[PDB]
Amino acid sequence: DLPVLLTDLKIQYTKIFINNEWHDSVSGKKFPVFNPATEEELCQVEEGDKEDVDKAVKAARQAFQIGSPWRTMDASERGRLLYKLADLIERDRLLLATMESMNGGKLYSNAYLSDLAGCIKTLRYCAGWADKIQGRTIPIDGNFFTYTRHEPIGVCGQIIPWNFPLVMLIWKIGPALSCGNTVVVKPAEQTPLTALHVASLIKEAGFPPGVVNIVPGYGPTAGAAISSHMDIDKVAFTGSTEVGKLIKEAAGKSNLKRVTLELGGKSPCIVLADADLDNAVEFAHHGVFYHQGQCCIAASRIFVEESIYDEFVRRSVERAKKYILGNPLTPGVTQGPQIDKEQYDKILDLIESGKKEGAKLECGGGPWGNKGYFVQPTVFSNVTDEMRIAKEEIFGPVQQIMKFKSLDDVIKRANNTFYGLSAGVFTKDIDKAITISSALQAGTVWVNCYGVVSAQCPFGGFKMSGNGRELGEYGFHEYTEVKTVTVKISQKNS
Amino acid sequence: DLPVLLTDLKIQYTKIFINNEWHDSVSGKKFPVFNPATEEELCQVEEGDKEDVDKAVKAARQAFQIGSPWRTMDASERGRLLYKLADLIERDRLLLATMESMNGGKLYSNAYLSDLAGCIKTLRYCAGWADKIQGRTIPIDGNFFTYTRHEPIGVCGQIIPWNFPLVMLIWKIGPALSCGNTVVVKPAEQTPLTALHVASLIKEAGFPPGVVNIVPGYGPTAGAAISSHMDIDKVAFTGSTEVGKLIKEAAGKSNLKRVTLELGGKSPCIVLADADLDNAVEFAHHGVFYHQGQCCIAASRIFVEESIYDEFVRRSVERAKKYILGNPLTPGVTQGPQIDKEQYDKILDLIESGKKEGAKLECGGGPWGNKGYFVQPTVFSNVTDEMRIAKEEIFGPVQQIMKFKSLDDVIKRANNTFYGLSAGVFTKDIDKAITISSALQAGTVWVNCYGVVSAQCPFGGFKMSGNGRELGEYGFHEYTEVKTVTVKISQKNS
Amino acid sequence: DLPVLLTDLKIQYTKIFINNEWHDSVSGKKFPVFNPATEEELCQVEEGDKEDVDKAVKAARQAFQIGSPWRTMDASERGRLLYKLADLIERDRLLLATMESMNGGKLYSNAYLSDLAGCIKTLRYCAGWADKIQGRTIPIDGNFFTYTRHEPIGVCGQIIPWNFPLVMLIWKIGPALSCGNTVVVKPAEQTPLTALHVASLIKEAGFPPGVVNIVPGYGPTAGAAISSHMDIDKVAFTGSTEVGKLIKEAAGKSNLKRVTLELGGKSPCIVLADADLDNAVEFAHHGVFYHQGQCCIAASRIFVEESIYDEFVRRSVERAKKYILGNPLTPGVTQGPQIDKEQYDKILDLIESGKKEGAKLECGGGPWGNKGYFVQPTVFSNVTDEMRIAKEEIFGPVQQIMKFKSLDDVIKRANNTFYGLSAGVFTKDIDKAITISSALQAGTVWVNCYGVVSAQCPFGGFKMSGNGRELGEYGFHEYTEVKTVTVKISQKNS
Amino acid sequence: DLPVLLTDLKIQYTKIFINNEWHDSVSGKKFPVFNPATEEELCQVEEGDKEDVDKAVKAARQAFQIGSPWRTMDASERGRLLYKLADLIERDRLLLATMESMNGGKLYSNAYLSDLAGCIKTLRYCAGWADKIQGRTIPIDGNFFTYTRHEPIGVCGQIIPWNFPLVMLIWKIGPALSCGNTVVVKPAEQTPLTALHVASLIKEAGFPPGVVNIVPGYGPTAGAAISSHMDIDKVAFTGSTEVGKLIKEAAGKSNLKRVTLELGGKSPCIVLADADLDNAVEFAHHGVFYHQGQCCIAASRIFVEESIYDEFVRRSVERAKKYILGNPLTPGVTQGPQIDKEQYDKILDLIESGKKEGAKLECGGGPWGNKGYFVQPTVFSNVTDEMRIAKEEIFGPVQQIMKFKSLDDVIKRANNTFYGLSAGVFTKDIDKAITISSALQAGTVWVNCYGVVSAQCPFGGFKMSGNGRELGEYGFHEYTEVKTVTVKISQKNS
Ligand SMILES: CC(C)CCn1c(CN2CCN(C(=O)c3ccco3)CC2)nc2c1c(=O)n(C)c(=O)n2C
Ligand SMILES: CC(C)CCn1c(CN2CCN(C(=O)c3ccco3)CC2)nc2c1c(=O)n(C)c(=O)n2C
Ligand SMILES: [Cl-]
Ligand SMILES: [Cl-]
Ligand SMILES: [Cl-]
Ligand SMILES: [Cl-]
Ligand SMILES: [Yb+3]
Ligand SMILES: [Yb+3]
Ligand SMILES: [Yb+3]
Ligand SMILES: [Yb+3]
Repeated sequence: DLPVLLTDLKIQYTKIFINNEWHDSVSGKKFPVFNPATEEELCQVEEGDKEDVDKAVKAARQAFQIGSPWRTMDASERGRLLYKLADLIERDRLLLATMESMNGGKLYSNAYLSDLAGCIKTLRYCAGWADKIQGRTIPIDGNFFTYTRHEPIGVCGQIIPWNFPLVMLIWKIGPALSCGNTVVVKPAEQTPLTALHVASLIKEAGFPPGVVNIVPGYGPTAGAAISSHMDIDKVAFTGSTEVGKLIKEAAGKSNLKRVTLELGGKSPCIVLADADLDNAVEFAHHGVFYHQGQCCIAASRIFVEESIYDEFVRRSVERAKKYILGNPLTPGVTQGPQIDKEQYDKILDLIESGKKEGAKLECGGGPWGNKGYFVQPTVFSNVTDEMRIAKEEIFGPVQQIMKFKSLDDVIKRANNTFYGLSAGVFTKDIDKAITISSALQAGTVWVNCYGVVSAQCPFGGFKMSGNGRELGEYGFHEYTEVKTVTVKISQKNS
Repeated sequence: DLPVLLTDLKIQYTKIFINNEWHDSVSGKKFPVFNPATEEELCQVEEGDKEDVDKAVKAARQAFQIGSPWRTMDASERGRLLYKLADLIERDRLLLATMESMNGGKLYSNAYLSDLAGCIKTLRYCAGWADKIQGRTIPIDGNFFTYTRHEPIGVCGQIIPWNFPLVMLIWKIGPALSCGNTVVVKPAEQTPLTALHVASLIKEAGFPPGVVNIVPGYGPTAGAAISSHMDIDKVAFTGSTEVGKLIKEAAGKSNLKRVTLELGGKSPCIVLADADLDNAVEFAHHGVFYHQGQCCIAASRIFVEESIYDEFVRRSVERAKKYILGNPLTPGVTQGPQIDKEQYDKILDLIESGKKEGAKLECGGGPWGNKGYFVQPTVFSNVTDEMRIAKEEIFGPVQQIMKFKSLDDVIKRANNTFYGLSAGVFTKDIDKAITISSALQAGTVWVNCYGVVSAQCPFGGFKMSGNGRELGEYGFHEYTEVKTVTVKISQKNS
Repeated sequence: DLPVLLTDLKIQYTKIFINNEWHDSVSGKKFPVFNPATEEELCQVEEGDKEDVDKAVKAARQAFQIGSPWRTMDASERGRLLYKLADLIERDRLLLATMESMNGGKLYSNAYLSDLAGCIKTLRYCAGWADKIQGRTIPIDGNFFTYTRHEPIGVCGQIIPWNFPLVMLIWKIGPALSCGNTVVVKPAEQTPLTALHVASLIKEAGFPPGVVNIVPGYGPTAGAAISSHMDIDKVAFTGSTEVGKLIKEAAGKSNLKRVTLELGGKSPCIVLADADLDNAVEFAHHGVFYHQGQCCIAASRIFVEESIYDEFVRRSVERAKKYILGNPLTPGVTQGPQIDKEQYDKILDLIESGKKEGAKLECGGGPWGNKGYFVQPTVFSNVTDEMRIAKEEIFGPVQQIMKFKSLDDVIKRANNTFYGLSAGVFTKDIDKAITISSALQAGTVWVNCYGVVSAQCPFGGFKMSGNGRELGEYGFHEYTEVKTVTVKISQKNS
Repeated sequence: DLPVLLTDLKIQYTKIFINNEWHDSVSGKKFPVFNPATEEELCQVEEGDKEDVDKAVKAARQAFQIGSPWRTMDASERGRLLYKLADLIERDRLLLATMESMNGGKLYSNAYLSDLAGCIKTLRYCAGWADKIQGRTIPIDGNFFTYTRHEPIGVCGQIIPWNFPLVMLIWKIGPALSCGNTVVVKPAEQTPLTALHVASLIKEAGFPPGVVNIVPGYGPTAGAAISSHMDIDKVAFTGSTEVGKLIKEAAGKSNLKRVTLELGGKSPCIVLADADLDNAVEFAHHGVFYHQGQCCIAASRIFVEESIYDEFVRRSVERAKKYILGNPLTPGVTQGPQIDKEQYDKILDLIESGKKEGAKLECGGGPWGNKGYFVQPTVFSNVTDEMRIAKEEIFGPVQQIMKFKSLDDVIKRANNTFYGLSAGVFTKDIDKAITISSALQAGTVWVNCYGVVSAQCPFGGFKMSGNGRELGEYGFHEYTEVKTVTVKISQKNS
């Protein structure tokens, strides 16, 4: 069931959110927000800069002080606030999904049925952890009582990408708040709108002021201010590996703040000859084409065993030729635009390298339409490992299909990348499923599926695809700081 | 009981250790190793550089390959090798403690009774974790079987300080090996000798070649090579906050390798009027003067409530006037030298600032002897928060004593530092013990004691005193990399 | 704020609840339910027997079958159903608290502000665990992949006491359902009504049929049927140690079903001379008099150091003389009736032993009123360890106060009982707080408080006060069954 | 490599072991110990009774008192003692394996290579847990500091079976001692000798007196004394389900002591048509015939899909016809005797039911030899579910092979038993491996293997095959007792 909003969307929240109030930029400057399907301006939003980040950090620091409402409230009450926030997002599901679709160029069916469902489910999952974050009592040598506190770290700077604005906002704030941190959030310059609406709901849910602060603005200004700030305890960032490197450097040069990064991928799939072929084709297809290819985990290198390679390519091409391009709000449309010009240019440049370096173009290969940042869904076969399209994250609707004969060799090829976010293995062989998944240098490995992500599972990269994990039990670790307390006693007993 | 070595120590192991063999430097260069008590040369050791680090990383990468002996052996067998290594260190306890004392300027009683005991106990603790590192099975949404593997990360670069060469070597290699990593270790240029002897014992214990590689050499050459290497997965470093910042930057600029840091401190103690005064004096004393003040956790700011301040200072000064300076090998000697000239100069410069900025010198305040890097044990009272001796890590035998009247204010003062490694609270009040320890921004808080460190407890800094934790259950986390494996199934059941 | 119900309570749900429908007893028999404040009949309820338990177990077995809705639904959806049930209980808070007060003789303020709040909070806590119950992946010796599943056990028989009917219903069903079990619940014969209303809400919330089945009836018939049933996997029981012994025997003689028991106490407090005296008096007072003394954790032996004993007794007696006895529904009334005649008789018999064995009666000592099972709040001083009132659980408003001079001796006296549910320690001494609490043989030890119970903490007895723990992370263990799965693989890697 | 003892075994330790000394029985009575291969008397051992169990419990209670050496020593030192004990068992490996083989009728190769290796490995595993048993710090509602202690339970009665005397002794004492309990051990009347030798090694290793006490004697006397004792906190028992029921009853009737049970099985294997047939035959074969069938996990019902059934039976019969019966000490002998006359009679009676109820005898079916309790290895095909040999644990070298066509039906048949210890699934289908193993009601499920048991994995039964788990992380839970300590504080902070 796909219900829709019955009135035109009106944009209300366009200002900086600090201490549960709306602020103009210190500059007085604003910046435009565009719709990528029409190239039209949707509205202007206050442009946050270093001066505004400083106000937000001061607010978050004050909300984190010992004795404050956020520090002293029961853990179970932090959980309650998060479950309330999920209920409010559920209440505003139609408007949020519309806004997400309109600002982000995201298919409305996916926005409503997947992104919003995921936001709500993830918030509810995180809410359940709040009063279940525990330290330890430890049988130390000598006559001492030793325990640990898993405290919140403090003020967390969180830089959110444009590809999944609402989902990634919640993946960041859910665990951070559950653990008792305060946050300064910088949504993507392309997509600040849904975050600002969520801020209105944070205020409505009853979070104490300064617990969540949202500063829309640009990467090289507001993002750099966050990453270099002397009083931000931790920075979380999702986006390009290139910017990830700058964040990690700036944290080092400033105040040695903790850093977690979810970055690019060039994720491989390995399709063995014994695989359920149709299942592999469909998952690998969705794996690379989901959200116009604008996913870190895009299955952007598909290695298929020689004997089923031709059949795999044929079936893949026929699936890729079935899309309907257009405005992501219109029912039945199955491919929206890319987010902006830079991304659009990068994709087209990479598609040209595939042609020029001698990959076989099966379909697509150019732009589409008179308006919007649309790229035809593109398939390349006979791709080799040295090609630009085999090495660089495209972040567009561009599928690479390669052949292999040797399993030893294809695992090396799969692993022969600085990336390491995810991988897929398609086989009916139990031993191969376990041994291949163990040998792949990737944070998540799917077996006979692809792109299955849930709140209960930790998610993150090996190698240059990231540092740390988000979600699951393990993800909550990087939002706590462990303190050991050791007390002298006259005599200990087991 | 303090037994001693019956024959003069002969130095045997002076070369680079790669793939369980001894190598000359690619350069052919060597560097001198000095005794800090005599200023005499002990021997020459092969100088490792980028070229030699590259050989060690290649060896560690090869030992980490899927299907290798170190990857395929039972976890319990990794544990067995570590327990064997502890037995061998126990066997060579007299020679190791002598070597440590002679190279490191460390009191032999402490070297033998504390450092060596700690090495052996920590190795045994780590050995027990090897087959107890477990992932999870997770009740993910949808029809899937999801589990996690807590894999080793891979090749870990480990840069060891000069203050506790053997203890810190084991704090690094114990957990890394227990978890199944391979290591490239760079001992301090001042103190490579005990590490090279341990390398001989790693070979004897039966570790596969390339699992542990030890490259003596300099920070700006070998250390920088490690931190900037494109095929090192993780770097662990203990030392100055200043160098810590360079490590974190270089990791960012190179390959986004994981980084854990244990850095400086300016650790405070808070002594309430109701404290057991003698107990507080003794622990705070040892807290700052241990190993000639060359401890990250030095209790280098002691805040004492006004009404007991004078009595605290008097009792502290009388304890500090009881040392016997000399060669750390001679029985009854209770203070050895500082490690080298740079450290010696820094300490003397800081002692001069205390005098010039108007702190009250109670005892000490200058050098001692005609040879060696000896500093008189020094006490300053009436220290204020703006003084250099109150802000900068001295890393020398220099005690600062300050007064307070307000508990609110003194916690702010205690926390008013970029450091955050440890703290001490001395009180008989249950509520104060719990509330003060919660409010202090420090990784370890001791109550009615100080400097109590054990293998069972996680250890590390808040703020610029470090990133991550070592030892305990929690410390083992930063030597694993979590992989999620998600398998499509027809139907799941709880 | 104490809001109240605006219309007279009408009783609606009086039948057996199996497969989400209302059933008459197979017998056609019914039994009366009384109000203990008036001795008046409130209604008749269907009397369940072995024949009816058999129907409920068949329903629970069927709902637990592989492939069923309850087995196949997402863990997060079990959580959702539990959070929905808490919302519904919150919606019906006024009627449930009134019903609880009227049927259970429980003060309405406590029923509304404590019991109902606790039900809702505990359900919400349990809901959060549902998708966080995880097994392990284990580095077994040899070439195998080994993981564990923490499965639900299956059909759980749950026998609920009359003292906290709603709270204990939720303490039982919350964790059992969160873990994925199905349940057959036998509320106390005295207090079936609130459970049957909750059953109506389980149906409304959308739980699949047969997941929760509620069979009102008698202990020796329905309770014995549960404990002896050949197809019930686990029995949970809270009540007398005497009946606890019969349950454990019957489980042994039948099908070796798992057993957890929360039984009686004779919980001691130790009040040191340095204690905050007023704080100790108030907590020890509420500790023994809460809900007319009808709490397993009643602080029924208070040991006070000689020098403050007289002052403690005086202050205790003055607090005990301030109650207003009456109908628990009338505002300002501060003591309701005992639950029934058997309990009333037992209490009066025990009070008579105190007088006859030579305890000093400070106040109370007899019945009150012309209707209802009221006992005057009673205090005895100079109680000695051999007295019946010092050995037997009274389960009434009867406080015992004893003196001690030796701490060694008083810990022995405190521990010298077959019971072991809880204990209290009142002192300002950190060392004493830690060492005494370690030495006491009791499941929960309170320091400078008493009777503090929360969903986040495991709760249960040492010795004959119980087997197992409820609530907290640890309590969820006894509602799972661990299955190890070990898979042969060609080669394992760490 | 199978080394052997170079001198005849002399029996030395034949007395009751209490407080690290050797005691005669209070009665002065002794009982004979026989060799099952020759039926000859090996020696006489002191017969312990209730009077002797009382002495052992008093010793264990005293060793468990607060302030005792076992309670106050560092957890790491409990670990050290256990690793020392493993080294001593390793030192005495030849004599222990010989003694085990001679007393227990166990093949010497297995005794030496499996049983002794398993004892040593399990002890070492347990030693590693000692200082890694941790409680929690918990974010309770309200202004409180709450932590838990995972204390030892206290005096644990441990009743050891005759089939794996040394392995099961260590499976019991390893975890119990690691957790800090004291034990009263009752080895099997048939096989007390290896336990008494281990007791000599417990004394030599330096365990404090009263920590381990060993009382040889009979089940209905010494075993019943243990199970009914008013001051034993916990009883662990491995043996028949029948006696398991008596233990659980007696615990209920006496002092509600905690009970863990590992009991019989009638463990099924399911062999799908797509299985590696030879691998399935070999594992199922060893699965049922290991140690003369005297294993709780015996694969005593093998269900094979119709199309491969005949081939499975043929290959099974040819493997079963290859044994060499004789004295378990002679090299090349591959089947020893059954333990005693009762077991021998039960096996022969059951083999007769198979013949008489119409199972097809493929080989064996009678006794062997002029001395010893030898049974010919026996195979029955065309077994049906109602046959005695399909329902009753034989505990002898008797293999049952059944056919199936329907997977739904065979899972029901597999589960249609009151037992539930283990199961095996043989298939090449990933989905079937996961779904079948989830659906089987068994504590351990092997996939493409059988009988793989390791220290790292929890082990125990569903249903009437047991209560609780041994070994792994999870097994350590049933040797601790959780105490919650909740401390009033002025203000809590996260
Ligand atoms: C990691 C991101 C980039 C994943 C974006 N994405 C999604 C939709 N997601 C967003 C919402 N998210 C949740 O928060 C959640 C919590 C509980 C259940 O879901 C689930 C994943 N579906 C996908 C993909 C995808 O990136 N690829 C490649 C695919 O193939 N499919 C099918
Ligand atoms: C953190 C380092 C710099 C601590 C160096 N240090 C030591 C001796 N240590 C080295 C060996 N170490 C262990 O590995 C261990 C494992 C199990 C038991 O001990 C224990 C701590 N004792 C100290 C101090 C110290 O730095 N300060 C300030 C003190 O006051 N005391 C008493
Ligand atoms: Cl911890
Ligand atoms: Cl995990
Ligand atoms: Cl487990
Ligand atoms: Cl716990
Ligand atoms: Yb254009
Ligand atoms: Yb000099
Ligand atoms: Yb009456
Ligand atoms: Yb015979």
